[PDB]
Amino acid sequence: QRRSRSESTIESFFARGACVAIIEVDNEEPTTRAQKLFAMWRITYKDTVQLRRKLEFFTYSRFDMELTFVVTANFTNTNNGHALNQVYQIMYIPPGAPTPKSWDDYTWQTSSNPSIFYTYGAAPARISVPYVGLANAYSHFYDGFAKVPLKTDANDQIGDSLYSAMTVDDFGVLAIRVVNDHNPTKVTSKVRIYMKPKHVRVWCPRPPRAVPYYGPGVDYKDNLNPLSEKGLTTY
Amino acid sequence: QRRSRSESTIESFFARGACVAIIEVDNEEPTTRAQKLFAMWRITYKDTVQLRRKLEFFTYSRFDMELTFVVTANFTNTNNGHALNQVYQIMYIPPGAPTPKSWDDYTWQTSSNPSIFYTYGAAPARISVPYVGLANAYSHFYDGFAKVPLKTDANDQIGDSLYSAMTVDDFGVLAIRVVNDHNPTKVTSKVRIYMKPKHVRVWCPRPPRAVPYYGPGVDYKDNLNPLSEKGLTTY
Amino acid sequence: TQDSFTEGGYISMFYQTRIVVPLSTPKSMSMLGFVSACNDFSVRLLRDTTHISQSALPQ
Amino acid sequence: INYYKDSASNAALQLTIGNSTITNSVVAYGRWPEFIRDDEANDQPTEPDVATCRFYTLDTVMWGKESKGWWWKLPDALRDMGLFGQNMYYHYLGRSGYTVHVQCNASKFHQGALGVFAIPEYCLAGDSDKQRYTSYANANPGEKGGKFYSQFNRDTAVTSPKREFCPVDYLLGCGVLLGNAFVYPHQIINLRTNNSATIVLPYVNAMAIDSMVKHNNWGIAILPLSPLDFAQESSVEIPITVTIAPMCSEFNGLRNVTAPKFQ
Amino acid sequence: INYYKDSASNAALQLTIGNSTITNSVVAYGRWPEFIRDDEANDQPTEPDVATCRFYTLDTVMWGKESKGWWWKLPDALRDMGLFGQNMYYHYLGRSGYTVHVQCNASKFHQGALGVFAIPEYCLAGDSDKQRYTSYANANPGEKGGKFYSQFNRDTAVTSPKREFCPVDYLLGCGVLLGNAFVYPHQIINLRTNNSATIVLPYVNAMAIDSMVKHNNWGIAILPLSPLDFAQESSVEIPITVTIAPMCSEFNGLRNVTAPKFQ
Amino acid sequence: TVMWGKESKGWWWKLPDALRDMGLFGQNMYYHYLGRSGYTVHVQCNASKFHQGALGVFAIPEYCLAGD
Amino acid sequence: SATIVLPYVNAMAIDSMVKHNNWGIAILPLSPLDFAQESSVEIPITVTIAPMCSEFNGLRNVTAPKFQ
Ligand SMILES: CCO/N=C/c1ccc(OCC[C@@H](C)CCN2CCN(c3ccncc3)C2=O)cc1
Ligand SMILES: CCO/N=C/c1ccc(OCC[C@@H](C)CCN2CCN(c3ccncc3)C2=O)cc1
Ligand SMILES: N[C@@H](CCC(=O)N[C@@H](CS)C(=O)NCC(=O)O)C(=O)O
Repeated sequence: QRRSRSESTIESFFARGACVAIIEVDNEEPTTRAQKLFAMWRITYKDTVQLRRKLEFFTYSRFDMELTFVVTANFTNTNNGHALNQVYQIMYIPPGAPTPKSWDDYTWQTSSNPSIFYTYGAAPARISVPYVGLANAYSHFYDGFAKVPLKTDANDQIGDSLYSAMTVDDFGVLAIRVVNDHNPTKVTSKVRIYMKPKHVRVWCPRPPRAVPYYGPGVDYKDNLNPLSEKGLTTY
Repeated sequence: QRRSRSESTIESFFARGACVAIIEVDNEEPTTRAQKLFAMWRITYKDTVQLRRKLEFFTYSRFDMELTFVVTANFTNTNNGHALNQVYQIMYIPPGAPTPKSWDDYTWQTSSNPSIFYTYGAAPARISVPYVGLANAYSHFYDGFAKVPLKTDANDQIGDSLYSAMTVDDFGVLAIRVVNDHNPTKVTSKVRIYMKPKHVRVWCPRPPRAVPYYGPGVDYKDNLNPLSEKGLTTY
Repeated sequence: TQDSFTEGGYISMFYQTRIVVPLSTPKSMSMLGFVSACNDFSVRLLRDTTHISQSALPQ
Repeated sequence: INYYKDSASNAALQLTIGNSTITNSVVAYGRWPEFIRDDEANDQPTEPDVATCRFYTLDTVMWGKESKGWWWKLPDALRDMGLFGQNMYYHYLGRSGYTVHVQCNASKFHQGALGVFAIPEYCLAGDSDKQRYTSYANANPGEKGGKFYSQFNRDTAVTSPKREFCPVDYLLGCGVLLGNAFVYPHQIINLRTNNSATIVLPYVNAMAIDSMVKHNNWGIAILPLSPLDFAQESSVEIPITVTIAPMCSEFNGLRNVTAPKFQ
Repeated sequence: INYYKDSASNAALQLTIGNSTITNSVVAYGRWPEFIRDDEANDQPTEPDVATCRFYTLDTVMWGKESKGWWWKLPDALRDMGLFGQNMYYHYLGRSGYTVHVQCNASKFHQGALGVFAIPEYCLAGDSDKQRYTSYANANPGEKGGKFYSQFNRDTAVTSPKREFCPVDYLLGCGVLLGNAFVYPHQIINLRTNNSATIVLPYVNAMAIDSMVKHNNWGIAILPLSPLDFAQESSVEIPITVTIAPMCSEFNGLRNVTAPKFQ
Repeated sequence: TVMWGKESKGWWWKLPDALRDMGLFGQNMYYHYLGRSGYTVHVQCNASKFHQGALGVFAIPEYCLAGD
Repeated sequence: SATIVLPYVNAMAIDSMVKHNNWGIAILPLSPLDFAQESSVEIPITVTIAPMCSEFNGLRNVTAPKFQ
């Protein structure tokens, strides 16, 4: 036979689970000072760089998503007894929905918002999501603004907006809490989120990133000397 | 193609599990004073507000139900040893059936009443129930009384009844206990109940609630200024 | 939700000629407004509302 | 494939009625009143044809600048109207539809607007901290009806509580904004265009037939959407009249007469 | 066998245009500009035929030994070109393709090479520690365009930051090596072979039609791949000219005129 | 809008002169050497039943006026 | 209210719009305005115009007439 290009397809190139978020949640006795009883994470893939760099090969994309959650817990001390198995609640809050202000407020009723209840020690949680883009395709790069200043504006701040930003709040957030009450001993936990694109279509290929990322945009600050030395007539 | 209304259907609108009850049960050495060894909860959806508000969009409804139970346990102290995995018993008591007076009385034999035995650390429990309404549809709103006073009544209390109430005891109760004997260390636990309507039909739409609920009825006490200020000729 | 990237537009009203009344007639009047959706209206992505809240569970 | 046996386990002009005549109409939910069908019942019903299906006129009310609204309950308002009330009190079970006609006439120099709403299972709020403590007598005023208020006046009596409703105009007396009340069957009387309103209400309930004494099936609410005015006069008052005609009425469960204690 | 209902759960020469004439071409992605089809829309569009689809010539620039490059944004560069700009500012939604012609003439004793690149969604980097802080005015220079630099000059102002781009020639102003810029649609002008370049750009965007004021669809970058030289002269300068013709332009959403504040 | 009273004597306008600064019509008028168009004219004036009066509206081709 | 529809009238099929006006509109009070027995009466009059079937030719730089 002859060599094939089965593994160079777009689907195969993105058929891997890539970490996109590490989130910390703690269980302990509530106190006046700041605590990590519940956490909120803004959904995106730009926190990490590997999946971001792989996706930025193209200007436009359209795909469904698969999310997997891995939870790891540990103690902090030894003289405050032990704890029983904990249950974690993960809730998806789309834009416009109320956001929690405490680990036990009414917002956790999740009457309409989807939620996942995970029991520690079981298999990592998993879900799937379809394409939820307002337009016909996701826009990795956007060359424009959300507002245009006008001569008749009273002040310059009316039309001021960040460059290369479509919407301030996009795709909602994920809120993670520990449903169990506090044991006499504090327990810390980390949730790792892994993302896998599926049914992927792409448009307008672009050259890959060559210098370290700096912010959500295309800005560069340091390490602008990627290539190394080599002789002109040296093999 | 053209935009569809798949997600605006009645079934989709109610295709979510909503919390309706948080119940506390404790395991410890029995004593003369009051304790929480076993608990009884009266079945209803008016304890919470999100599902209540969603359902009150219509005057009449007819649906089956799906119930899910999530259990979370914890310790209270550290110097009284530990405990082994516990088993929880949940029993449905319809109207007219005997009710328990202790955590270990004969009523728990559940010869005819259905019961669920749940082992801690397993998947959340789940069951389904059909439409069990005496009439042809559930009545969210009832404008009437259960008794009518008469001129020939000896006293005024014979015909006195609460307004907008059909039956005092409706749909029975749920009794939750810990089957295990008491360990030297107290263990607390909370059971959260989530309800999902299925095969839903509705009649007579009504405007939604605009002020905070106050009691099982339509009474309002405080926070009667919902709308905010805005200029007449201000965009 | 409020967002400049999905702004819809503006609605305004003005007088064309004016209100004219005869004698022995009220010079002030009231107007009412209504809104509705057409048959080509669709929604997506069910989510919870911010118009209802709760502070304490029934005891 | 479904495994369990139970389905629940499965994964998801002149109008003349009887001897009465009145000289466009609105049909609630597009359903005309009709009698019970043979495929739904629970004895021989009693079905008066003309002795009860006719127009009865209630007491006239007065609309001025400070009026806030009025409300009535059906079939409560007709409990003392000819043989209809006698049949209502002589039978355990009753059923009926209604035709409601609201009359209010003015001149071309007047201005105003009335909104009439028919509400199924119209439940009103109380006037005390206690919940669902309203009395039967206060909840069934009769043909006189009740009135709305612009503010919530909590009852301060502790010895002899009034046990009465305290409806609020802008909350429709039930905690919902008035602007959405148009979701219910409704009519608008604008003095510059028309002078009357008509509505037809079929029988609506979770049961085919139910008692008429302890349960009211319909509520009628009339509110001034725009204040009344006339030329430049300080005070203006005009009459408003209501007429109601039962339609397709059935009764069952004959026995001795019921005598409720109204105060 | 698929169990879940949702699919997501499933496991994976002379060219004449209008009244203008210019005397091989490159078509981007092998797609000619075209109008919107009936199977994709969101009112009656306005589609000028000859009043806007014609060649407009920008300001000439000068290329010397120390020149590093130039860049322009479309449709920004044509905001003040005849009726095209008026239609752009009088409508909420716009769409169009482009034809770009670059002219540069020299003698047989000159030498050099220019690379012209058309980039969709061409985003440039800032000149400050703050991220995405560039201003609208600085990001839309107009027909004058901008220039590239050989080094990153961080802005030291703290009171009145400039809020301007700082493109780098060998990074293409976006953090990618220039050598790979040929992945985009491109042309090469070599003085020993040719003296002009032509490119045709269709409308590219995630939406069928979008606003032209707050979003730029295309970017044009011209860079000297080889330095300019002539005989043994110390200083050499030659002119470079750019002409752009809109093609198949549509507008929708007529209303009062927009007046952006450019400084 | 204009105002009509007891001492008003009349008003006149010229077309296409009156529309020289109306949206893109004026821009096309000033960007082209030759132009052509028809017109639809609508005159609005509302009063009560107790008012009285009469207005005459005339469309005149090649309407030339006298000097002073 | 009043409505009129005016077609294009001229000795030539197409002509310049800047130096030549094709139509004139004249509004005159045939009868004086009055109301009850009031001494002074004023009411508004409004005019709306819609171009129809407009053609342009001869594209070139923009004309800027000097109006005062
Ligand atoms: C019960 C909890 O389960 N709910 C989970 C869930 C997960 C993901 C959901 O969608 C989040 C958005 C994703 C489809 C990925 C969004 N992408 C695609 C394009 N994009 C992006 C980001 C920054 N710049 C350009 C594009 C993104 O970040 C919705 C719900
Ligand atoms: C072994 C334990 O499993 N048994 C569980 C079980 C669960 C639910 C059961 O039915 C309880 C009644 C439900 C069908 C919901 C009753 N609803 C519907 C109408 N409604 C209501 C409440 C207040 N005002 C109006 C209507 C309700 O509260 C019966 C047994
Ligand atoms: N923080 C309160 C209890 C909070 C509570 O019960 N909140 C209700 C509504 S106000 C709820 O929805 N809780 C969700 C949950 O935490 O499971 C307390 O213990 O004093």
